[PDB]
Amino acid sequence: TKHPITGKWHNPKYSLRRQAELVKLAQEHGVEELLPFTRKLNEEKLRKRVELGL
Amino acid sequence: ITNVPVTVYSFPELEPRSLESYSARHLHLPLRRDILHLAVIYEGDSTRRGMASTKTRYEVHGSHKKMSPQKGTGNARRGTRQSPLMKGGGKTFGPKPRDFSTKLNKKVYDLAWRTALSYRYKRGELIVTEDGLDLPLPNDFLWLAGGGKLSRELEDGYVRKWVHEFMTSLNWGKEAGRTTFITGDKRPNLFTGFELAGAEGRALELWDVDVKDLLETGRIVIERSALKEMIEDHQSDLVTRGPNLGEVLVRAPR
Amino acid sequence: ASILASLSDNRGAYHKRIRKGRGPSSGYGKTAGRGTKGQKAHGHVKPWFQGGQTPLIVSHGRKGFVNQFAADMSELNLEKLQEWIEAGRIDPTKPITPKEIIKSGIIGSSIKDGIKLLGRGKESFKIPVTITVSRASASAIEAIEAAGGKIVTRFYTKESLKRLVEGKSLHTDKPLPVGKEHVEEILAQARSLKKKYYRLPDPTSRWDIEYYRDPAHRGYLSHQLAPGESPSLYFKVPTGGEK
RNA sequence: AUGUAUUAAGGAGAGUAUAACUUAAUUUAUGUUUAUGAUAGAGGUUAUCAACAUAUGAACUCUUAGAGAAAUUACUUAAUAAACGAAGUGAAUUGAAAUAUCUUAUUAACUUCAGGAAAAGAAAUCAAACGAGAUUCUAUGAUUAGUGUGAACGAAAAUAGAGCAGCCUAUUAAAAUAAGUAAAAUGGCUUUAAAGCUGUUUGAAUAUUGUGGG
RNA sequence: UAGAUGUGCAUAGUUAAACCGAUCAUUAAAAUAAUGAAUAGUGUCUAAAGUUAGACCCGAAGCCUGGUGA
RNA sequence: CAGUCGCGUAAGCGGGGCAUAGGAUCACAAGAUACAAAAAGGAAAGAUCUUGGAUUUUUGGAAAAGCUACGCUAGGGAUAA
Ligand SMILES: [K+]
Ligand SMILES: [K+]
Ligand SMILES: [K+]
Ligand SMILES: [K+]
Ligand SMILES: [K+]
Ligand SMILES: [Mg+2]
Ligand SMILES: [Mg+2]
Ligand SMILES: [Mg+2]
Ligand SMILES: [Mg+2]
Ligand SMILES: [Mg+2]
Ligand SMILES: [Mg+2]
Ligand SMILES: [Mg+2]
Ligand SMILES: [Mg+2]
Ligand SMILES: [Mg+2]
Ligand SMILES: [Mg+2]
Ligand SMILES: [Mg+2]
Ligand SMILES: [Mg+2]
Ligand SMILES: [Mg+2]
Ligand SMILES: [Mg+2]
Ligand SMILES: [Mg+2]
Ligand SMILES: [Mg+2]
Ligand SMILES: [Mg+2]
Ligand SMILES: [Mg+2]
Ligand SMILES: [Mg+2]
Ligand SMILES: [Mg+2]
Ligand SMILES: [Mg+2]
Repeated sequence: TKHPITGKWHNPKYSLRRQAELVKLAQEHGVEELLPFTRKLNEEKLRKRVELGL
Repeated sequence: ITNVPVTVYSFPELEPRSLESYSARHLHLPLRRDILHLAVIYEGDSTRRGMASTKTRYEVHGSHKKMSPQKGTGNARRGTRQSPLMKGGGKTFGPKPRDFSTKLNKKVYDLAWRTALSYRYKRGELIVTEDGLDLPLPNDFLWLAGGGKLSRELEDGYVRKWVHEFMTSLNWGKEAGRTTFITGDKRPNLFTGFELAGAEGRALELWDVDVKDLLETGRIVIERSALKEMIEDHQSDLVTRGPNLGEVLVRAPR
Repeated sequence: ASILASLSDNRGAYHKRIRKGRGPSSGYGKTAGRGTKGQKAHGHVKPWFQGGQTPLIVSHGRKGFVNQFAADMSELNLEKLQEWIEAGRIDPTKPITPKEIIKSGIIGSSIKDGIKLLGRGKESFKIPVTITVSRASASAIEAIEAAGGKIVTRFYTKESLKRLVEGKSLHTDKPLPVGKEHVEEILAQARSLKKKYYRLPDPTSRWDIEYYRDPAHRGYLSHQLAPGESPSLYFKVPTGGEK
């Protein structure tokens, strides 16, 4: 999220490691539909491969 | 015959009430002294503590200065004071804390368990009974002991007298070897009775039995459920692909 | 008398203990089998030492290299595959996959980098089966099809072969499709399973892709080729003619 | 010797009921249970013939105000060892059957700083086309990959066990997301040539709508 | 109850190595032309051993670091 | 034995010299081989075969001067006073 006043790209609140622990913890209780868009989402990982491939 | 019968008795009266059938590879194995030896000796290496320790010349206290000059004094040239040749020097190859336990194949350890269980079966020293294998202590004594009227000195003095005269009538006491009672769970009357009168036998829990404990007394008095769980946990060599394990031939006449 | 006082190991198991330095009559007395005042008596000689003469590995040198990238296949022959079916340890009616080849014991208790089907005993093999392995010899591919069976060579790794035995990955004889006309159907399947299954990897390197791209190995990527097309990703079949 | 639990500043001088400990050197009170305990008397020096639990009086001098030849002076309700930890500096014996690179060795030692522990820590991490998901401790992986003329030195992924915890609104108060920085040349360190540390001289870019590191 | 999990060795040989495979390697194309290599392992105990550790025991002169003493 | 060349009518001979007196590995360099390529496509650095430069002349392959009557230690006394 680029800051308006400072023009600096604030690092995401949850790091890519922690984003994978939320997607892995949410998928255990069937709550993966409530998390916002994440590259670690199991559906995003699969969709990106089928769409574009290697 | 492939299978061998096992008569189940009622413990107090020893009345044959049921008949079970086990395979010959469970209670009719040949007597292998070499395999029974490896197992009994494999259990002794595990119960050993092996904490003995000794100080070498590199651990004995003191300074590592040279005692006497290399030459000039006329006496034998000496180095440090912690050498084994000195009075308070260290033992070179002395004991040290290490592990004495050895290894024994699970299949060879199970064959040794069923060989010690068959050595008792063929000699008639394996007396299986029904469940609830506890000493039938008199009801009056149990009512007084639980109530608290009886002091400890009398509560113990009675258990010792009754267990001695109860085991002598059965020819199961010190005058005839001894007996070992193996039960699944801990029963107060039994385990407490053989804690005050130990000369008449002992009691053990299924998990507290070794191959050396089956061979250490005159007789083995085991429960039906205990035996079915004892031979079912030590048939690794057999169950590899079943055999008769508790097959009932004559049912208890309810 | 007592049993515990009458046990012992067979005499053939016990051997003499040689305690050196315990008298002349023992036979290992003063010198302790060391000789008389040499280097082997006072100290220790380096094992690699030859007295000064250069070793042959320094006079000739080490020959070759050790390939650290080669795959460690789990060799499987047809002579042994037929024995497991006659014994009832492998169901020939169902597809024989690495999960059922590793759990049966035919290849052993070690999961290596793959499974290759070889052609030992290919003359007495007449059981129609549907097997799937990582590789197969030329004599094992035609021996499986001569009896009326089907064989397919898929791409596996050491990690993917372990997930198949653990049930963390479902086996499939097809590669992952590519394109936007497959997302709706592939994503549909994932939700229905109601579990987190891992996907089997597809080849990425040139050699790996080419091996499973030709029909000679019955590769599962052979359907991507045209009859005149070659498996190699670089070379092409030249055209015969005068022009 | 190992394991478990608990605890986290140590010593000396002199004096004193010689089991009793501080010039008060055997203080004074509470509650409970007392032979079915706990684990119908004699006895205050002919003593402490009562254990548990909770309180309580007193507790000198030096180390340890300043000075000095510590336990003195002179004043005053002046007061904290060792081992363990991090960083800095950094050998030699030894092996290579000599010996320079190397090994011994990110060792011993010393120096500073800090706490009951410290350090480290929630990926500019590893993986390889599948994915894993902070740090620390133990074993395997591994006399392996690799390095080196050699002698020798020596990972990581992963697996198992001990513990498990995540966050910035950190349960104790911290960022308006990082510029002389990343990086380059050169001199060294570490090491496999990468990554990492560094003196000198120089010197970038701004997010997957593909900017930056590996 | 049910399913999974936890080092390893052997089951296939061959070459420097992969491909290959009861066949493989050299023969700059291949081919019985020649030559070599093919079939019970694994665990445990008792004993003797190789390797690395003080390494069967005792014994130097010396070298380095930190301190002490006029 | 395979490959393919010379000489000879032919048989056949030829893998230097009538015989006996010219050292490897490592590194480095020039050709071939198509083996492996540390995410992947290449490459670098490796691997096989052929070959070259050596008083590597201590020629099974260290880059190497002396003194000690002030000498030290461990030994032998291969005779050294
Ligand atoms: K010997
Ligand atoms: K001698
Ligand atoms: K040398
Ligand atoms: K190596
Ligand atoms: K670097
Ligand atoms: Mg010393
Ligand atoms: Mg001693
Ligand atoms: Mg033993
Ligand atoms: Mg012998
Ligand atoms: Mg002799
Ligand atoms: Mg000898
Ligand atoms: Mg000798
Ligand atoms: Mg030499
Ligand atoms: Mg002072
Ligand atoms: Mg003072
Ligand atoms: Mg390790
Ligand atoms: Mg940043
Ligand atoms: Mg830098
Ligand atoms: Mg880079
Ligand atoms: Mg960097
Ligand atoms: Mg092999
Ligand atoms: Mg590459
Ligand atoms: Mg790379
Ligand atoms: Mg020579
Ligand atoms: Mg010679
Ligand atoms: Mg002589």
